[PDB]
Amino acid sequence: RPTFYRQELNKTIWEVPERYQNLSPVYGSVCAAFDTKTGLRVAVKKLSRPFQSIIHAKRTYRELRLLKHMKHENVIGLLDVFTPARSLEEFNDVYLVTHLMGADLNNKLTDDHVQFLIYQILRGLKYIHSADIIHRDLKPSNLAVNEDCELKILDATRWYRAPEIMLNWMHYNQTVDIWSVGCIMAELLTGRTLFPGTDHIDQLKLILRLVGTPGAELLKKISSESARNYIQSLTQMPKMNFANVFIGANPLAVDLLEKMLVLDSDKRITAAQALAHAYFAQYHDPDDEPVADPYDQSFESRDLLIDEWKSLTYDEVISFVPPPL
Ligand SMILES: Cc1nn(-c2cccc(Cl)c2)c2c1NS(=O)(=O)c1ccccc1-2
Repeated sequence: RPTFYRQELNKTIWEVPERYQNLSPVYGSVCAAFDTKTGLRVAVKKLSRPFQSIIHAKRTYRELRLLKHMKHENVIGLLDVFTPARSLEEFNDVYLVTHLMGADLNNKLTDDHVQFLIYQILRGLKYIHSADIIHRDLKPSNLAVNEDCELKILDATRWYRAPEIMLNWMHYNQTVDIWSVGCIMAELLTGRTLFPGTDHIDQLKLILRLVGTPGAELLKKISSESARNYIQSLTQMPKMNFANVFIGANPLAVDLLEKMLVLDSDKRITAAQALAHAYFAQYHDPDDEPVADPYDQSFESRDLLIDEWKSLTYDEVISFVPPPL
């Protein structure tokens, strides 16, 4: 339907429609560009070798499904998806289009700013979690921020992982993301990484030091004996007073962190509960914190061939409906 034009860039090729102009660089690579149909600055990502293997093909499929489903102000939204190919037979390259944002949280703020940024992260997690989706990798690099201070969640790394991910607990839940948020918030109030471990052992040592080693009430819920010994085989440590670690920060912020950085995931506060915490007194509006439509994750359990994952992805591309301007 539209007209495409080839181009070299990032030591890579791009055949995009002609409505996207002025490509400029910025897993797969992202480019800045100008979208003529709406006159917004957009970001265009080209997946690298989307169907090189079964795991890749499934991930490409998973990423398109997730992006096609996200419709919320604090979560990355798909503006367009396209491929140059004319036929499923010819289909080997995938590009995704989103609102360009500029900086990351990666790039010391005031308590008012922190509130607004964490608030928006929780509003987006509430949404994402209502669909049974766990992000798993929230970090400053994955939080895009515009000049207006508006934020969207997008898709070391160990520094923000919940301890039940570090130990490969097979049955972790949604509140792994709340832990990440907890480390992020801390990093914004102190300008310092909360847990800058050097490896999966150092990392945990640092966590336990702040949160204290587990109580017998938590130890009784750990199914792995390796895990258990490894843990029980460590020098007991107590919970520190968060009011003395986060010295002079808002005592409401501190309260919120105590509730996010709990070791036991079963007692960690949720996104929806945190949004009603006092720390967000001035942003919190339960009439404007929506939840998502249900998300069919049934494919996560299937074992298909590359040619099958590739064709389901093609279908998803073809059946894309842009949002309204
Ligand atoms: C990590 C990242 N940055 N990143 C990105 C990089 C710079 C600006 C913006 Cl808005 C996003 C993206 C990504 N991945 S993504 O699935 O959220 C995505 C889809 C489409 C276009 C870019 C991204």
